[PDB]
Amino acid sequence: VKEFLAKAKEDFLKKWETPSQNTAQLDQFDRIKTLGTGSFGRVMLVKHKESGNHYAMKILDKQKVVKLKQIEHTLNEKRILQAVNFPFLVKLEFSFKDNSNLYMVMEYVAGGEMFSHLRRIGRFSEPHARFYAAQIVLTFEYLHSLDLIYRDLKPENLLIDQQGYIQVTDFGFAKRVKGRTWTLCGTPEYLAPEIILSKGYNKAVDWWALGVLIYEMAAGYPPFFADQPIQIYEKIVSGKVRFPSHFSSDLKDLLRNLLQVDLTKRFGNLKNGVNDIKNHKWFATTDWIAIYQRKVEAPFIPKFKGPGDTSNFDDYEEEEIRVSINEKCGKEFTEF
Amino acid sequence: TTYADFIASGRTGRRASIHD
Ligand SMILES: Nc1ncnc2c1ncn2[C@@H]1O[C@H](COP(=O)(O)OP(=O)(O)O)[C@@H](O)[C@H]1O
Ligand SMILES: [Sr+2]
Ligand SMILES: [Sr+2]
Repeated sequence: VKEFLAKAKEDFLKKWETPSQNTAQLDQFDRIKTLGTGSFGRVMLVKHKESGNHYAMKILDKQKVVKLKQIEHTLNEKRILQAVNFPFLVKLEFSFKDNSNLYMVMEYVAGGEMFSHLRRIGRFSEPHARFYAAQIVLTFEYLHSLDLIYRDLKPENLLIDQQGYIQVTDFGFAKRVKGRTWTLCGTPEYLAPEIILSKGYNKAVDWWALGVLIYEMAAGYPPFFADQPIQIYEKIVSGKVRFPSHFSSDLKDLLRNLLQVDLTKRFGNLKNGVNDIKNHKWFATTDWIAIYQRKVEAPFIPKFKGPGDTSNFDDYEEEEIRVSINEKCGKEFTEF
Repeated sequence: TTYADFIASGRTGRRASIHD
């Protein structure tokens, strides 16, 4: 446990120091459909010819990454994702690049985004939200022990697997840092106030992000919302939050301790660290070892109609991968 | 209700990250 992370941090350090490269090639896979589109690329369901396995391929257009000045962030994403190993973190299977793009082939989580189920059902009950929250708690403890800050927690980045457990995806803003960083990045509704105020920040922002997640899951809507981000920012730094009348007092107390503007008082960032969170009353019935071992029975199991089934993902406009005859930005992505 | 106001807002769909 306190020594489980010992071994863990050892495997990470080797892969962090000397990262894997070019472990596959584009012609080994048959592209099937888009699962999710994004800023500089997309994610498609692909099928590995030699094994018959399905995977999720993230495709990043090098030229676009450079234009939006996300070179460092992108290298971070791959370097970290290939080195981490946790039951609730998506597994990176292969990575490679070509003249035009960067590719990351991960395990395929068929259950879809937590976001989709959350918006469809409306909100989750407390024990259901607790189930998911417990998983993030252990993942952040794992990640922070390796000096990594996540910075992008949100239902859109959480996928439900065949067992009903969650897999954290998208390490676009993940970063290994000892001390504090200054990048304004993340998603508006989940940004901690110290990010907005440009004060320089640390791992505490992730615990803030957790308070927002738990709030959204249970309420069905985020604590701070409005039509325009700037309006959202204004709300966050005020810290003034109201709770649905159906929230248990135990939940309200945990959220007041996570959604605390004063880092000096924010749970997770205190002398007891994560334990202030793990020992909270709302988590009294939660058996952490059973969660980690994934033996607890998930409260929600997505419908699965065989592998390669994308029923749990909305549809998107298909595009054809374009590969130039000329190498683009080769020197910038040398380490990828 | 708060829910009513949220559902009427323009940020009910998938939320994109910011880079700044
Ligand atoms: N391993 C995966 N399995 C299934 N779907 C995935 C996987 N990874 C990503 N996706 C889908 O693609 C979407 C975008 O992936 P993401 O990494 O967040 O891309 P981006 O950096 O462009 O936002 C996700 O929200 C999810 O719907
Ligand atoms: Sr994303
Ligand atoms: Sr991203």
